[PDB]
Amino acid sequence: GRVIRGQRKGAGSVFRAHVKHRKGAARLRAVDFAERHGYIKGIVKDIIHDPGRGAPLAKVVFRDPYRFKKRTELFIAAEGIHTGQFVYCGKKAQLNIGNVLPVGTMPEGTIVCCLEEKPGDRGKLARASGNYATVISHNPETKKTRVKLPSGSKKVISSANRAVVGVVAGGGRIDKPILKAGRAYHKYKAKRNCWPRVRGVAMNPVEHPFGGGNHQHIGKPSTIRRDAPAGRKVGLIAARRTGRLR
Amino acid sequence: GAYKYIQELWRKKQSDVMRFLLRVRCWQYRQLSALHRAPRPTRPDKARRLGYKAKQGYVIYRIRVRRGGRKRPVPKGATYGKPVHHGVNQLKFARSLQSVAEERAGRHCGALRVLNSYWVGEDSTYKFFEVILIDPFHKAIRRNPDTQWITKPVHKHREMRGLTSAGRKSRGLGKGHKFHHTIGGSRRAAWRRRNTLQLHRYR
Amino acid sequence: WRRWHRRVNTTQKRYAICSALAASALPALVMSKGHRIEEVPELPLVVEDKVEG
Amino acid sequence: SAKAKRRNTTGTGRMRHLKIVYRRFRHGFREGTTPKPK
Amino acid sequence: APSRNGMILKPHFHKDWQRRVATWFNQPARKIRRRKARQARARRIAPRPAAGPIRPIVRCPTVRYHTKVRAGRGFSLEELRVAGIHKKVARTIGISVDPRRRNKSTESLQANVQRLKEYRSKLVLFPRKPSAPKKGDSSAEELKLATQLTGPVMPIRNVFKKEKARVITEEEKNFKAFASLRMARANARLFGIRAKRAKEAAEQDVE
RNA sequence: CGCGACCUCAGAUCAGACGUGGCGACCCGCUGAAUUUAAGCAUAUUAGUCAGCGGAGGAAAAGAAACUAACCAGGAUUCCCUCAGUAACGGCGAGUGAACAGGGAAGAGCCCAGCGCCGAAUCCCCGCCCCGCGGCGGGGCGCGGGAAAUGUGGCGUACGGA
RNA sequence: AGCGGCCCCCGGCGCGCCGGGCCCGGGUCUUCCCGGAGUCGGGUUGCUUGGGAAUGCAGCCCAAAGCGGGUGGUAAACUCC
RNA sequence: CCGUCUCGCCCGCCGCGCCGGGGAGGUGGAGCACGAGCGCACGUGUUAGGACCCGAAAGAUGGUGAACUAUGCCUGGGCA
RNA sequence: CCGCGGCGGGUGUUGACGCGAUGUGAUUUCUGCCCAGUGCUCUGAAUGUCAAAGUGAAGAAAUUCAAUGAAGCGCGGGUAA
Ligand SMILES: [Mg+2]
Ligand SMILES: [Mg+2]
Ligand SMILES: [Mg+2]
Ligand SMILES: [Mg+2]
Ligand SMILES: [Mg+2]
Ligand SMILES: [Mg+2]
Ligand SMILES: [Mg+2]
Ligand SMILES: [Mg+2]
Ligand SMILES: [Mg+2]
Ligand SMILES: [Mg+2]
Ligand SMILES: [Mg+2]
Ligand SMILES: [Mg+2]
Ligand SMILES: [Mg+2]
Ligand SMILES: [Mg+2]
Ligand SMILES: [Mg+2]
Ligand SMILES: [Mg+2]
Ligand SMILES: [Mg+2]
Ligand SMILES: [Mg+2]
Ligand SMILES: [Mg+2]
Ligand SMILES: [Mg+2]
Ligand SMILES: [Mg+2]
Ligand SMILES: [Mg+2]
Ligand SMILES: [Mg+2]
Ligand SMILES: [Mg+2]
Ligand SMILES: [Mg+2]
Ligand SMILES: [Mg+2]
Ligand SMILES: [Mg+2]
Ligand SMILES: [Mg+2]
Ligand SMILES: [Mg+2]
Ligand SMILES: [Mg+2]
Ligand SMILES: [Mg+2]
Ligand SMILES: [Mg+2]
Ligand SMILES: [Mg+2]
Ligand SMILES: [Mg+2]
Ligand SMILES: [Mg+2]
Ligand SMILES: [Mg+2]
Ligand SMILES: [Mg+2]
Ligand SMILES: [Mg+2]
Repeated sequence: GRVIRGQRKGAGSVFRAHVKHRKGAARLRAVDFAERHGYIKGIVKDIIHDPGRGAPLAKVVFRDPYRFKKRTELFIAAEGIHTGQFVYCGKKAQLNIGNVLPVGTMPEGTIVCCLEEKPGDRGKLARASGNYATVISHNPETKKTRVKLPSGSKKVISSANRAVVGVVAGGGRIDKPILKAGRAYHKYKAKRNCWPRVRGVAMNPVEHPFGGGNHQHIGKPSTIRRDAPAGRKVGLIAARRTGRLR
Repeated sequence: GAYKYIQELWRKKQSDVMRFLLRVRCWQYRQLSALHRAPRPTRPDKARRLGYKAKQGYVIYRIRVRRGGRKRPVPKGATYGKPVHHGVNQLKFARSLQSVAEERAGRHCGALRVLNSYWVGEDSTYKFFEVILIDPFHKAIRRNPDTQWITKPVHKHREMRGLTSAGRKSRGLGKGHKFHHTIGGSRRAAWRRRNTLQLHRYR
Repeated sequence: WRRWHRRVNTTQKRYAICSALAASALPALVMSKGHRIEEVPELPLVVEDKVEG
Repeated sequence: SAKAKRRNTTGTGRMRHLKIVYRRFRHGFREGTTPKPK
Repeated sequence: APSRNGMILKPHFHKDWQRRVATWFNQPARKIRRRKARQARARRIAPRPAAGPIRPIVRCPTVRYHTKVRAGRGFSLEELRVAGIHKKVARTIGISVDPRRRNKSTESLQANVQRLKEYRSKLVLFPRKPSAPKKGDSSAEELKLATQLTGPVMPIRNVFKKEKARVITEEEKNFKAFASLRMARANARLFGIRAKRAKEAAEQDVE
């Protein structure tokens, strides 16, 4: 049997990501003594933007208190950021947009973004075009804090990480239908290579288990168990329901 | 004096003393590299019963070897052939891990000639050893009349041809009814003497 | 390894020697073999021991 | 391929040291001495 | 595809045998090599015995062969402690010594000590320095008559005693041989049961 | 915070030494299949074989018993004849298949650790001189320096030994 | 052809000294000392061999002993050699 | 003569017994009943080996190719 | 998802308006009834069947017999774009 394409995207040869023009990793600022006892001032220098992927970045320049030098950084821009806006950053930080302050101190029901799942890893959650997490509760003993994610799920995070305040700028992107075809083509000429999907019934039976036959039909049930071999795991992966609920 | 009963200490391996000294030394050894030189042998008892005189020339390394069998280096399954020769998981290697350790520490330092090896510690996934190496051309080894047999060019790489005591077990030889099939030189010429036709002149 | 050589028994090798010595004494089986023996005075020709000198 | 060796072996080229070792062997690799000076 | 009546047989040639075939065309040019390396060995040691030092008299095992006497490896250390010879001189005068032999009998110990006493009286021993002997050396007479001994020294020969023709006793007419061989077979098979039923009767007779 | 000492560990275009790659007829160590036979075929056989990989030598390996036999007992290894196409294994089908004894070629045997005794009784290198030095060695001298009591030499090893 | 001749070269081994090195052996009797340890062996899984209730090798866990230990071709105990 | 079944009687002895030995009558055996083999050479016949010569479709180990064509990339060029 | 292998590698300089796996085929218009079957999933001591190990008894022992017994199949609910 020939190797189906799902058993062929895990090589790393032609399905790599186009990382030439990407201006840099949208990290956060690290931890130190100042971000644990006070705050520190940023001087946003421009809003240089990568529509390499579709979310706007931010150039934030900090005064570094160890050597005589100016550390640059990058962030993800919240909604309503100027050009020239004193972004503060720390734990004693006052509460408005652009500032970044720990999770344990902000009150309940505050719309945040770019949370750190662990008390320091420089930003890993809710950073896409137009999403926001909400802080649900707190707990003074055991030092934890609940939060609801934009999926719908909930999760417990220790109340020592950090988060910017405000939603991600770039919302409303899922509208304006791509009525053209090659305008999705110039979208996936960027990041990576998977766009012209060929359905499985059209294929021959040597590269897809569903295919083959005279009539375009499946024969086998599309729903498959998870404890399955690689290359059979092609259909609906696991089911709790399969239908018409709206 | 002591060497008679350091010997009898180093077979209290279940006791609380040696369960401490190994629950320490295996950790110390685990943060080091895979093949490094120690200046003196951890066991002098066992070291002297193999030929380690404490003079100039003799060197002692210390190497780690990972553990387990050997599964066959094929793609996914796909061992083409009859269904006897499908087996990939549960195969077992013929030579021991002790003469793996000897020839890993016998090829990396090619200017030396291996004498023997011994045991030190064990983890879940690691077996440690010690080795003894000899300078062939140093004047102290050279002018000894007893042990200038090494410098002869015959005894190059004793460990690749299988001559150490760790490979002598793998060859399968001795005397008796238990060792029929290595009469002659080895296992091969015990095959060659048999599966040939001696065609005489007159017959 | 074609079988080159042969072996013959012992007591046939000695019977052929006795049957080749018994016919170097007749003056007919020597003339008919081809030699020139018209004049030799005695067929088992025995000469003195000073020829080894 | 026992044919691709004999395209590239020892008996092919010059042997610019082996042919004067095959000559020096038969006198036990003498050095130093000379024929008698006359 | 066998025909009417021939024997069944299994030839062992299904393997590739033409690759490993040992010819023997060497043979009449190796009996000459061994003949030269044996005669140039026989002229290196000019008055010594050519056939190795003398070798002991030993029976043979395995009831098929237990009525012969053949050569051995070397003398033991009882056959040298009794004969009064030190065990590392005997290596230097041509006496084979192996330390791995027992002596469970006596009648071969004696005939070995006697054979040593023969060889010690045949042995011509040269002086170290041909100007000065020892107490036990030999005279300048025998040196001129010293020569080699080709062949195995004091060859081991199987001798048999003889007996003449006796007159038959009146007794041996009444000796039944076969009902004694089949009594010793029955008595040699019933040694455990006969000695066990008597024990069971000694456990039963306490009542 | 000092001068100090053993330990563990690095750097050098430090002094003097070494190994690395080739040939691959014979050799030792691993790895190792399928055609083919069975009138099919999957255990078997083809085979511990070709290919593949790493090491040597003028020869390599083996080797002085944790041995064979139940005899009135032999007595290191290798090599030829023999046992033998035999005891045995095996869809008990096709087929694979040893050794001991006996006669012969060759003949050779040994040392350390431990146990203990002799005042480290031990080596290697640097220095000066004399002899010889196209295989770098011997004797004399070095208040000249280094390694070894985590054990250097002598006697001594299962045939008993001191 | 021939124990025929001549001219060179390197050795094998025999003898004189001149040098240094090493002072060691038997037998008979009294008193002392004497041996190799994650290995033997046991269970198990896998390849193997003519080796068949498992010849060898290798892997995992368990793990010894001094009138003791292994072998003594059918597994198992008690025995004697 | 050996193997095996049926009927039933006497004898032996350092060991006295679940010891040992003997008879008549049918049945199974590649056996005796005054030898016929051993070693060599030649011939046919059946077989195992490449096996009267030529002939496949395939199967396995180990290696060489994206200078044509298939797709993603970098860098440049062209469309009255 | 790759891979003989490790703290290995791509997706990922990524984070649910995001990755990945499928069936239909513009818009307008509608998309019916059936969960018994084959699949899929969830409650499982609500339990019939269920290895090795570790446990008990009888034996001189090798052994033999009993209790207990994970997943999954069985039984019970959900699901037809
Ligand atoms: Mg088509
Ligand atoms: Mg398929
Ligand atoms: Mg249909
Ligand atoms: Mg098969
Ligand atoms: Mg060995
Ligand atoms: Mg026919
Ligand atoms: Mg240098
Ligand atoms: Mg195999
Ligand atoms: Mg077939
Ligand atoms: Mg056919
Ligand atoms: Mg077929
Ligand atoms: Mg075979
Ligand atoms: Mg096989
Ligand atoms: Mg193999
Ligand atoms: Mg090969
Ligand atoms: Mg090489
Ligand atoms: Mg050479
Ligand atoms: Mg050798
Ligand atoms: Mg050897
Ligand atoms: Mg011995
Ligand atoms: Mg033997
Ligand atoms: Mg026969
Ligand atoms: Mg059958
Ligand atoms: Mg024999
Ligand atoms: Mg001889
Ligand atoms: Mg010594
Ligand atoms: Mg000592
Ligand atoms: Mg087999
Ligand atoms: Mg092993
Ligand atoms: Mg038995
Ligand atoms: Mg017994
Ligand atoms: Mg016929
Ligand atoms: Mg033919
Ligand atoms: Mg096939
Ligand atoms: Mg190109
Ligand atoms: Mg493309
Ligand atoms: Mg659909
Ligand atoms: Mg249904």
